[PDB]
Amino acid sequence: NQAQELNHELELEQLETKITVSSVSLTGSTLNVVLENNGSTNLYDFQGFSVIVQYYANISNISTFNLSLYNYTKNSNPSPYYWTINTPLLAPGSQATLTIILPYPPYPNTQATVVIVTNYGPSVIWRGSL
Amino acid sequence: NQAQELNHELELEQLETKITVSSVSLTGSTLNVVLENNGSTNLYDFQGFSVIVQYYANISNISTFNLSLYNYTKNSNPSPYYWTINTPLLAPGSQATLTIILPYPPYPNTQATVVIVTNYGPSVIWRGSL
Amino acid sequence: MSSYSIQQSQKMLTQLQIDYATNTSSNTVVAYLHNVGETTISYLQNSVVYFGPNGQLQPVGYNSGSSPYWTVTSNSLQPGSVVKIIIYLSSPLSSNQYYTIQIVTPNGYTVSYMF
Amino acid sequence: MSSYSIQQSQKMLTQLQIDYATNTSSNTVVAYLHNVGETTISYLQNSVVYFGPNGQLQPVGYNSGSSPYWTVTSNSLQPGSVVKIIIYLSSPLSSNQYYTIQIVTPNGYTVSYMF
Repeated sequence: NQAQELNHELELEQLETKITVSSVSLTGSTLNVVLENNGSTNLYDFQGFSVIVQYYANISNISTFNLSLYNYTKNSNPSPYYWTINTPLLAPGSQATLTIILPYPPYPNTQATVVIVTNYGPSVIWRGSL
Repeated sequence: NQAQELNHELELEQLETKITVSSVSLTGSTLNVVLENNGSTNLYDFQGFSVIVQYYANISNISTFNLSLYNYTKNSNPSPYYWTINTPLLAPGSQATLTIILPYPPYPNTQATVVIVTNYGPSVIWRGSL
Repeated sequence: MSSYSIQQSQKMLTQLQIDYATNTSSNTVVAYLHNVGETTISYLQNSVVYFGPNGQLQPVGYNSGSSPYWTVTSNSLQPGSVVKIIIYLSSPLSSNQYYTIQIVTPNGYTVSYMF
Repeated sequence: MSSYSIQQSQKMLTQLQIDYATNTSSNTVVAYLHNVGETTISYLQNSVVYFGPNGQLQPVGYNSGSSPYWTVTSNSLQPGSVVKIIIYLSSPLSSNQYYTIQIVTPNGYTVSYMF
């Protein structure tokens, strides 16, 4: 059966997919997350990823909760609410830099949560200070 | 809708269910697992549970791998390959003693795995020495 | 003597998931619903949504205009896409209780997120 | 700076699961398949079963009489029941490798267990 074989393949890829955050670094409104592929699947369908960031924006010197979803773009100079990555395919064992364009600079030394979801389902959450 | 409501409730009961093994004690072929209900559901459908034990049986003084599924009985003195529990309903925060009647006494100081699955899905595995 | 609840050896296919959910104020809740399966899910307006403190979830009505109600950014969800669910609450959330949102698509697929 | 993979906030309804699976000899594998839903699952002989070392699962034929093949203690599975699947292997398992069994019911419902 075809739905059986599709679900078989898909679940194996979910089992085989894994990503972690090596580091996070901020410059202005630009958030650069170094992501490593600790699975055995290739990752390249970035239009099927999710990137969600909850952080505290500096708005006229007021620390202001912000929660937004960021859309992927091939464009190397992305607009606010967009993200991109400096590789066309992230192979097992490799790392890449995922660049997220925040709408406002983070308020200094505030907590933030970055959620990165592969197109297969498996994800990673990073919590820390910006 | 019908499936929508059934699935809504079932998934809530799965989220709400959790059990742990507080302790394990052996006497002869009798395996006593002190089980604690750390969830927010009552547990009482003990026939919908699963009990699986992997251990090393003493069969004529030979240590012999054994994997078996055990059947529930309300009978307080159960037969081999059956299990029972000293409570009719296990409320959150309570503990009860689950008794498994192994078909052979464990070979001394051999490792074992005990799998206990609630009727809703969530389970606990205990690994240790008998 | 080592014991562990559930097991990360036991897994099933995920076709749908809430990537993240949290309150964005005292009275508003946001969830990101991600179709990681392979078929488009249609008529999400006929989903059923429940939300509440852990163990006390209440049903939430679609797009009523008066709390408690929820909205969705699109009425269908294609493979790999995300939609945004918003719940408008009548009473404010507490900083101590944990809350669960649960979504049941018309096809019955049931997902939850806790925060 | 804390990073972790997947969420224990993120959950979905389970209607079917492998309670436990392991090898019972060098060339036989046992899995306990548990229906925690409210629907009967029928024609399990039409399931598709895969098994192998991690990342190299191979298909397994139903009750063919010649390894590798699998059997099930019943062709149907009622709510709350467990059936036992056995896989008869042609080549012996290695003591230093991890194996996955995966079962896909005719309805497409997909579960796995790793040991």
